[PDB]
Amino acid sequence: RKTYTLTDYLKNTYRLKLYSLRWISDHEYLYKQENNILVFNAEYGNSSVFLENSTFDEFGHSINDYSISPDGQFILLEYNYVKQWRHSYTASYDIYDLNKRQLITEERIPNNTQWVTWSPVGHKLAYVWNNDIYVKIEPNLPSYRITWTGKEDIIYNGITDWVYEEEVFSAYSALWWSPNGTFLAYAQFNDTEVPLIEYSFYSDESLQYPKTVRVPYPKAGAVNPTVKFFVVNTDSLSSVTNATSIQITAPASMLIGDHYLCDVTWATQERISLQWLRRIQNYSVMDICDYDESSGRWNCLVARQHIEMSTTGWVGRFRPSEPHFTLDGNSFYKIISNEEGYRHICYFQIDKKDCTFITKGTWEVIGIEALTSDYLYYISNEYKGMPGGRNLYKIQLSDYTKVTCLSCELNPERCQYYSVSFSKEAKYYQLRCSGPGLPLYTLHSSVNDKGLRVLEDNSALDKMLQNVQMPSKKLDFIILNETKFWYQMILPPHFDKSKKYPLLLDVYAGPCSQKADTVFRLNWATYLASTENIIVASFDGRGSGYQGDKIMHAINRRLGTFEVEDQIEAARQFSKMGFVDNKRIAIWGWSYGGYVTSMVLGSGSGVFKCGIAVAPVSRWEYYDSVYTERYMGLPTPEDNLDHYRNSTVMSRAENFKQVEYLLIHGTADDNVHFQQSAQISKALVDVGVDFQAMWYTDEDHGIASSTAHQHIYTHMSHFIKQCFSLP
Amino acid sequence: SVMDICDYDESSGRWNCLVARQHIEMSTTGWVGRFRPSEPHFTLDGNSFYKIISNEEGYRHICYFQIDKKDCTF
Ligand SMILES: *[C@@H]1O[C@H](CO)[C@@H](O[C@@H]2O[C@H](CO)[C@@H](O)[C@H](O)[C@H]2NC(C)=O)[C@H](O)[C@H]1NC(C)=O
Ligand SMILES: Cc1ccc(-c2c(CN)c(CC(C)C)nc(C)c2C(=O)O)cc1
Ligand SMILES: *[C@@H]1O[C@H](CO)[C@@H](O)[C@H](O)[C@H]1NC(C)=O
Ligand SMILES: *[C@@H]1O[C@H](CO)[C@@H](O)[C@H](O)[C@H]1NC(C)=O
Repeated sequence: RKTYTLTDYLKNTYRLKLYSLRWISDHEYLYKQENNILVFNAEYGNSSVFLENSTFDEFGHSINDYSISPDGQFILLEYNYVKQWRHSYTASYDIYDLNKRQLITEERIPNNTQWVTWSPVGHKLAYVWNNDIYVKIEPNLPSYRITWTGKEDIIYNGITDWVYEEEVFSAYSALWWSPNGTFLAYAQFNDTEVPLIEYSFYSDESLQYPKTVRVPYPKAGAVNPTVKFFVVNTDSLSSVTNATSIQITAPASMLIGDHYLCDVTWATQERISLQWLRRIQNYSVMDICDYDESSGRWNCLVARQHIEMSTTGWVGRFRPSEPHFTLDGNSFYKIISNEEGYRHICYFQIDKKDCTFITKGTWEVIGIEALTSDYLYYISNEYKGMPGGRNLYKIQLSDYTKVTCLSCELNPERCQYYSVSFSKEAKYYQLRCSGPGLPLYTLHSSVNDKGLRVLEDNSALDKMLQNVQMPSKKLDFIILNETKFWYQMILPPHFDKSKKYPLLLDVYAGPCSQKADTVFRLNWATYLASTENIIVASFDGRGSGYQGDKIMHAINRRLGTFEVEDQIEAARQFSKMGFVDNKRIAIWGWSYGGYVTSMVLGSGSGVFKCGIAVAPVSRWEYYDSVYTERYMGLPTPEDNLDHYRNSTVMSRAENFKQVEYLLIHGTADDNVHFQQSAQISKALVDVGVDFQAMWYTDEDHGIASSTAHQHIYTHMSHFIKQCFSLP
Repeated sequence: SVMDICDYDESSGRWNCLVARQHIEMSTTGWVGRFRPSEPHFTLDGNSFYKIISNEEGYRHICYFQIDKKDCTF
């Protein structure tokens, strides 16, 4: 008799269980059962105790996170967490002798520390504090300071600046240990001439004057951060004579000006691989560098260089692909765009440049997951030719024709979207199944591909969802101009197609995106279908990923065109299916999806009655260089300025007189600046179109505060119900 | 005085003087060169060159430069 309500979504009434584990070796792992930490085994099957909350109760502070040294002699405790950007944050840390569970009382790690990490083996500690790198050889000994040039908002040693964090590395750290822990590679960033985005921060009502936050942030075209790459030998670290870091420079063809470090990957104890991307992101280079023992130097040979370029677009999905190296270091595999657009695994000889593809066909490999001397494990969307499915494939390195799907046939109906987590030498592996059924977590022996045991099956959640009228999920395709274009639909319970349902188009449509897949979700859409009897739909048009460069590069230098068109055509196609109410079709999206929603509302197509845009881009000149330029080029008279000017939502203001528009934006959005939306509202004011608006004081791009998250979704519900005349 | 050595970039069409290949000439007793710095004579493969410069005795002599090293040899 009951439905999945807005409160159910906001108060998490029906929770998805996870089996988040972390491998400590090749035989055992950890799990948070209760909130006491337990060790687990797969070998003989048994699983004993290891830690608890009352090991660190009289501690005082609540632990945000922990981390075991590879050797298992030490545990690092993370508390005083203060979030910064999407990945960056600051924190305070304590180390215990995990053997004795007593805190290392002296030579403690400093407060406000910006990143910390163990070496891959032993118990070496590397942390960054005040933008400088430090090393602690034994947790109780004094640190050795590596760099002395760290300066706030200017020089970043071992950590990323704003744009390398969001766009290049998707991480705060710019530190990379060598496999045995002798060398610490790191990057240094210089934002000296990079302009600041400035915005107000209001804080608690106690703050009498608002604070102005100033972040180095290169918008399209602006001066970018420069970069340097170093390696230092963490064994011969003296105490009387400052550490000397050896610099590895970028190849010549990069230094001609404006480039990025986009990959760092070790090969052996004495071999590291770097990838550089020109600022025009259609040309990338990989340099392989050997440590010269009778020198203390790093040499990168010109012959060893390989080149990834693209004549039809940029290189990569969002970046050049990472290389996985065979144990000797003389060979590596990396996913690249194959001869005819599809992304597949190529086999590389270190010395010569002619690689050779080990997979082919009209599907893409998503990621290379594991490497042994025997086989190679990877994930892809081949099974049943479904771009939005994921399965685990194993390929025989001696015979490339002999491939095996390890996850495909396991639970066909329930499970079409897998991810995997291997043990430290790949003798065991966990399978995450994220849908279409209820997520299922299962442990396997890779030695004989036999399934060991069910870790978590969500039978608790399964139990209560029978008391609830839940929405169904349709995944299918439509043929446009002789091409397969995929869509998904969240359909009300008891869906009957002799009725005319109101339809909300849920859009992102960004370059290389996918909103049509086999993943089970419980979200705002679940509530709209379940309670409000609304169909929620998404569609992957030209520009979306995982279906070949043809489709993805289709909007190169041409944001705001074919991905905007195709969303409109998606609606038409859905209405043409005969179970949609033509007078009640809405469109909504967040971030890039905000931009597209707005362009669609500005397009005058007359299909959409109303729409919601949340933190949208309004014109591409306002957004950060790394992301924007990759798709647009430079906004200069001799490159792509014309299109920059042709693709703003401001220019389309007049057309919003045909729709109901809700524009929402957080005032502390470091990513997509309130500016972008301020320019939208001003344009609409200046042509005289009424619209709803909502700012969120001090919320960033996530609008992720508990109370704000609740507030916005409640607000958007009201808007859609009312637009749809729902009672 | 600073000598730059600049290569042509095929793929862009622009020229690149690598800071690594720059060579500095200077004097702490007078001006540089006889009436100006000396002209370089490159080997056929242009990876090395010869040049008249003042040696540690004040005498001008033919120094042999590689394109990637700071120090030549006389
Ligand atoms: C970061 O880059 C800036 C240039 O953008 C460097 O600043 C220059 O440094 C030199 C040498 O000290 C000065 O003579 C120049 O006047 C500086 N120019 C500017 C614009 O500030 C700075 O040295 C770099 N820092 C590091 C550690 O790489
Ligand atoms: C205008 C705009 C704003 C943000 C993004 C975005 C990006 C890129 N900054 C990335 C980094 C990529 C590596 C996925 N992640 C996410 C989740 C988002 C997003 O919030 O959608 C893309 C466009
Ligand atoms: C961190 O800061 C607090 C408060 O000022 C102080 O009492 C504590 O000793 C500091 N801890 C470290 C690791 O220096
Ligand atoms: C190391 O170099 C720094 C900065 O260049 C200097 O201030 C300091 O004297 C040196 N440190 C030690 C411990 O010798």
